[PDB]
Amino acid sequence: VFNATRFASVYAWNRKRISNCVADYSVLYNSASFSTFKCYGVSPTKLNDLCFTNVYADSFVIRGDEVRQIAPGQTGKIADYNYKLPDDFTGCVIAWNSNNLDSKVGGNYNYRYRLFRKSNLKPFERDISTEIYQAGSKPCNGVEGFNCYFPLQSYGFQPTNGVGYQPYRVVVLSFELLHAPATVCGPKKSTNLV
Amino acid sequence: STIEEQAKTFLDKFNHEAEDLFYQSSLASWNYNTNITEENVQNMNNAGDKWSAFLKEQSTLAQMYPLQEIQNLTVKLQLQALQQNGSSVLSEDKSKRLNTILNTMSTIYSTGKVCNPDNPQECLLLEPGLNEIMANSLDYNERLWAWESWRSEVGKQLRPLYEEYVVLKNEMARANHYEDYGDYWRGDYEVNGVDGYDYSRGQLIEDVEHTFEEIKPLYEHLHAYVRAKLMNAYPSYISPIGCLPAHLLGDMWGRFWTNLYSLTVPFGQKPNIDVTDAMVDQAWDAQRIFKEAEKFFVSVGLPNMTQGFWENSMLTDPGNVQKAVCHPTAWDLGKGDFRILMCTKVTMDDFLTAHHEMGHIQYDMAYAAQPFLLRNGANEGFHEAVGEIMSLSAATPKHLKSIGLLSPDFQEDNETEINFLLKQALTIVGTLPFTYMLEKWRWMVFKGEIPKDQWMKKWWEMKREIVGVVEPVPHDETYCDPASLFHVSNDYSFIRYYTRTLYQFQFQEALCQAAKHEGPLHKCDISNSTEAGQKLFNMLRLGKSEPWTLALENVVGAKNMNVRPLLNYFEPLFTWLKDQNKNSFVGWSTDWSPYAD
Repeated sequence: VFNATRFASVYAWNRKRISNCVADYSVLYNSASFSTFKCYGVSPTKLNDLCFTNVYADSFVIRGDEVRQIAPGQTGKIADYNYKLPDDFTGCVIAWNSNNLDSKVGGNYNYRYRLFRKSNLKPFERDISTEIYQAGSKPCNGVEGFNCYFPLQSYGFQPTNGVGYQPYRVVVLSFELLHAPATVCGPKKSTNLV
Repeated sequence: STIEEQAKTFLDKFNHEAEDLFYQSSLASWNYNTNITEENVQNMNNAGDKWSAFLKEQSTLAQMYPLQEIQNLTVKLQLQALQQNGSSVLSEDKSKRLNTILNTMSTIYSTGKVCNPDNPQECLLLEPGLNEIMANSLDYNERLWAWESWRSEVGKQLRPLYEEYVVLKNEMARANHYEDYGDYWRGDYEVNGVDGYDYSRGQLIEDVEHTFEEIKPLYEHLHAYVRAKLMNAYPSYISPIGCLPAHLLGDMWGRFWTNLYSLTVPFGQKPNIDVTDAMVDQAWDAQRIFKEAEKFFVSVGLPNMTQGFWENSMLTDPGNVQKAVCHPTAWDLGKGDFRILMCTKVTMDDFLTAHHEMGHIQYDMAYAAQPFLLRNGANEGFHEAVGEIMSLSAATPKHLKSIGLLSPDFQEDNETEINFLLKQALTIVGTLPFTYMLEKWRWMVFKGEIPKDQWMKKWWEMKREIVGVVEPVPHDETYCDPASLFHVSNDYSFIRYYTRTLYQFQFQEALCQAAKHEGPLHKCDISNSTEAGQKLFNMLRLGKSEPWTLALENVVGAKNMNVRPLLNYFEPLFTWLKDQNKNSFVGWSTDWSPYAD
């Protein structure tokens, strides 16, 4: 998910489940192959000492300025209408600038996102509908216009984009401590046999 | 639910689409100026035509949102840019005729030429030849021929073309609820719907009129000095009490006295500041000049430039096969991408010009976070005025001494200061009443108070009264002098120079106070004053989301143009010009002409 060949859109964010394995979390921290890395509640180097029930990786690409919206208690076009996190988000977020990989002359139109929605999303909710955002009482008849707007739009990921507009491969790591027994934990140290 | 969502959603839709479409035209223009080719100019025009068509179609929904009961200024300013029809109000025949007139006037002006009576085979074009005749050549005959024949060859032919330009434009303006195309230009500073910061269109005519008489005490003292100095060069044509001839001003249009410095040197035996040899001695290049220029912008406290800024910038002309436009131009390619085009050389002339272009980028990069329709300047003055204040501080010897270009042993006194200060007044003081003169004349032509037959008649009247200039040969009703100007023929507004000039000293005095500089402003230097850049960036970031008067109230202490900091900059100059006119006459006498007998 950190180095996937192709990523999903923001409003159509994909998810990958992690369980039944050993997960070394200190690798990415010491890799220095990222643009931003911040964990909520737990330090990134302490995660190897914790075991969890289920861990998901929500992958998508955004602009640089939109990275501030992915956090607990934020709001905006992406936080509200595309991908929302709960106020109790105790996960982690990794970002990596992919302008040399995902950017395209004319803009990568395959990565799109929602600008308007009739209602705000829930935590970890996904909506890939094409319903026209209706502002007035008149019907849109499936076409934008006066008080009607097509909510989905494409990104301008061009090579000449700045820090705030270039593409950034982002992955959100949500942890879950349920009543069920654990399924994934960090690696334990070892030494020679005396 | 409410109607406001239609405007918020429409502008957001436009701000998303127009942002990418405009940068395609802006980036296409970058490619042309970097490589002048038939393929680049074609895509440049196609991209501009593409974004132009998008602006017209988007005006449909923009007009369906009445702003009568709307208080949100952000929604009002953005829609008003699209609600205006502009040239689309008239039929295609009237609009096509306007472009045909402007295309013809630009060709007649650009391809204008004057040739000597004694050498019909040897003569020059408008550029670069005739510019040097008024600027460099000191011959009374060459300067007179270049002025008079230019008015007959180019001025007369542009008279009938300027009539259709004024008539067709007034129909376009009047359809958009204006009095005339003069009022259309004055609407750039228009403000409404904001208490304590509103601004009417007619206020600009009162401001330039009030500030003009405030400039007269300084201009009248310099005019007698320039007349007294030129009288010694041309005593058989210039009276000590009369007016200055129009062909001895220093250019083909009578706007700047910058070229008359050689004839008006205050102290021809004193030195001046020049770090051209200093830069060559220290092995400076075009890159180091821009890098060392960036050191000044961070020292004052403004943001730094990115890596792609310098790596993708132009510093010279890449060969003749791919010749680029060497003119200084600050570009905003978009998506956080900014660049500058300049063929920089190792000299003090390009040292200050680099700071001027970098000052422009500080303007655009500040309000880059605003919406696309509001990602522009509040008015014409704020755009170019902010660029001059940064280059003026760098020209101060205090900064050059700090960086290490000008040696610390360079002695400074009131004498050497007057040479630099008086030379500037030839550009500032010798141009301010001329812009007020020309725009007042044009504004009267658009309104229609001056008949078309009285253009040259009233133009000669305004010249003797306002500026105190007289033609070398009398002109009849068939001539039209201001029509031969670049800005007039190419449909531009020249009043921005008057507003930019006064706004330059307004912002300078505000930042000099931020730097705690005491005394006249010509010795001011904001280098290594972090608070100065912070005070500026608070004004640059506003863009055009707030009133331009509010930018002045919180920075320069006023709401309109003012002449107070003009005297502060030229404070010791007024005493100098007060002395030199003890053997001359302050002001001018309109009864004298060079062709008098």
